[PDB]
Amino acid sequence: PLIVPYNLPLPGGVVPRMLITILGTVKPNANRIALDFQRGNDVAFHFNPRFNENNRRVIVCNTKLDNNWGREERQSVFPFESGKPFKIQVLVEPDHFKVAVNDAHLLQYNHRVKKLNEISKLGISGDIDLTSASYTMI
Amino acid sequence: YPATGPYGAPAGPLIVPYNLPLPGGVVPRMLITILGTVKPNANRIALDFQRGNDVAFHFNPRFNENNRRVIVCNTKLDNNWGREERQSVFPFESGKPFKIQVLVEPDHFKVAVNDAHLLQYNHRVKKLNEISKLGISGDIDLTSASYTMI
Amino acid sequence: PLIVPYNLPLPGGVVPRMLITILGTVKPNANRIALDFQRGNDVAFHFNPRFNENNRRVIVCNTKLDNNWGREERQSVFPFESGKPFKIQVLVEPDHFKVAVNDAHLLQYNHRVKKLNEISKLGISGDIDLTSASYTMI
Amino acid sequence: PLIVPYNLPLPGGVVPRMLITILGTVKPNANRIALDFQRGNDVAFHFNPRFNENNRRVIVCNTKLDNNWGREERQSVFPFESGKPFKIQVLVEPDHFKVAVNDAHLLQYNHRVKKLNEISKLGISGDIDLTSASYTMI
Ligand SMILES: OC[C@H]1O[C@@H](O[C@H]2[C@H](O)[C@@H](O)[C@H](O)O[C@@H]2CO)[C@H](O)[C@@H](O)[C@H]1O
Ligand SMILES: OC[C@H]1O[C@@H](O[C@H]2[C@H](O)[C@@H](O)[C@H](O)O[C@@H]2CO)[C@H](O)[C@@H](O)[C@H]1O
Ligand SMILES: OC[C@H]1O[C@@H](O[C@H]2[C@H](O)[C@@H](O)[C@H](O)O[C@@H]2CO)[C@H](O)[C@@H](O)[C@H]1O
Ligand SMILES: OC[C@H]1O[C@@H](O[C@H]2[C@H](O)[C@@H](O)[C@H](O)O[C@@H]2CO)[C@H](O)[C@@H](O)[C@H]1O
Repeated sequence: PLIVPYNLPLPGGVVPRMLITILGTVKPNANRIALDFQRGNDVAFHFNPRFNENNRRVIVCNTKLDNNWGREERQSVFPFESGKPFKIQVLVEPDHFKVAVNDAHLLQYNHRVKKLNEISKLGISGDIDLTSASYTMI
Repeated sequence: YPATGPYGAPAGPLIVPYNLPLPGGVVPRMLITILGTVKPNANRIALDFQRGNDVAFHFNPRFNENNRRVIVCNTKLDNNWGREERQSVFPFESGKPFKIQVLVEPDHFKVAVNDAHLLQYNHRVKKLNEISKLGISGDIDLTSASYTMI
Repeated sequence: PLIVPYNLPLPGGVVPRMLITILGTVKPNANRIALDFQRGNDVAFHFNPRFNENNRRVIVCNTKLDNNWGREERQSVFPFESGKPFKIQVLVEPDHFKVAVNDAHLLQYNHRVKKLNEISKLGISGDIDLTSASYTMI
Repeated sequence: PLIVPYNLPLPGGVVPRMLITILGTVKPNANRIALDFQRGNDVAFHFNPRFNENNRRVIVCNTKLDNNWGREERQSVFPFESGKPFKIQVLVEPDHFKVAVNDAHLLQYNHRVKKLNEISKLGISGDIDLTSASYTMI
């Protein structure tokens, strides 16, 4: 399959109506998953499901500017399950990313990095086996 | 030691940690003067210029960060510290008087220590008028703390 | 009166069966409150109700060793209301602190700083007017 | 060549007298390089040269425990150049990791993670073209 950590090129950027689809299986005893949309020295959009933060599951979203993480956005909705298949979809709008897991709307993160066109890679890491990493331009 | 009376809210003594009120906030050509003595065995000193829930300008002499002396400047937007600015020139010395001056300019804060210029810090918080207070903490005995326009 | 931020001295430390009681009033439009149990250059126990993190109220607890915050322990129970009087009680046990607000038990925080006898100072700050800070030894 | 980010498996963990060698070339217009010795959910040893942090080059070393970085150790000795090859070496000792660049000793980093045998993985990342990554005992 695809090896983790995995890089999905997005040369010529993210653009509105774009749909990133990530399919795979969560490992057993999973601790974490991360999607990292990168722009140059920054991480425009960090989607980080955490399977155990003091015995809560939480999704944390944020932006890294060079070495500094910004304001954390925390969500408790968490459809992943150890040892189970998943589908993560990221829809790009003008003002925000929208994220769905297992065909159901989960969250939105407003853009902090504005130059969408410069977002050139998606890092996919953590305790997953990856089956596919692809995107749709509608 | 708290001074009550008819001239305003109860006032804290000149003992660390201390808030120096800045009514009107800050404006260019403002000059803050701070006099005191560094305690023996100082670990740290800090100046914290505050606006609402942010620290617009944090000036933080550290006397041992892994056996180096370093001044760290930064900004805190409510719970988040941003890009650190580190400098190595460190005039302070344990058990020694000092004078810190902060001149406000439109582009930046200039900081001078013992009559000689030390560093510049560009404004990340732009609404200078909103900067309400100045925190002064750490391992210093404090002697005076005041502002005047120039 | 008591001026905020206030230092309550605990010379000779914190000791099992000790119960700290802080009375006061939350200011209008409060943003934050903080209790900081200090030890030399460390904060052995920071208890930090925040009135707005991304439109949630959360109590954040942690320990600061010199310049580093450790693992956050987050709790969403939050009895404080803007403009209303409060009571914070902190009971010291051999293995943890217990915290209760307005007579309702809130949480436990396990000691990370083990030398309880060196915890000299309790800092009380944020958007409050303070009426009394005292403790009982039982 | 090999593709960044990359995990060098360290089967049977690290153990004194292990010598890890990494060859590559710094990219033009570098910003960062990172070595991440991993144990479960932690980074035992992060070695992070930075080509421009407020117009200063610096190497930051640290340990990550779940989501928390501890105390930073900053060194200003920096032997890397944009476009230039390099040979990074890491010698494991009982008390610390010793690091050499282009066969000249650079720094030490005391162990914070003590169970060396659980350090299962070394992560290589940043603005480089990784040629090889291998180890051997000495
Ligand atoms: O300590 C290794 C770690 O540092 C993080 O950046 C730090 C930075 O060095 C410090 O100056 C700043 O104030 O705090 C940052 C957040 O911990 C990097 O983000 C991380 O990638 C590591 O390199
Ligand atoms: O953990 C106590 C500590 O939190 C700091 O803010 C954190 C914040 O909770 C976290 O979500 C963010 O990503 O990291 C921040 C920097 O550590 C507060 O700034 C500090 O005052 C304490 O309250
Ligand atoms: O940036 C000023 C701010 O620094 C915090 O400490 C930093 C420290 O300088 C850095 O090396 C480490 O990697 O991250 C720490 C936590 O953000 C202090 O805790 C805080 O008091 C301020 O001084
Ligand atoms: O926010 C994304 C960023 O979080 C870092 O972890 C935070 C942690 O969530 C917070 O509770 C604590 O106070 O500060 C940590 C350091 O910023 C992760 O380490 C990083 O990997 C990202 O996931």
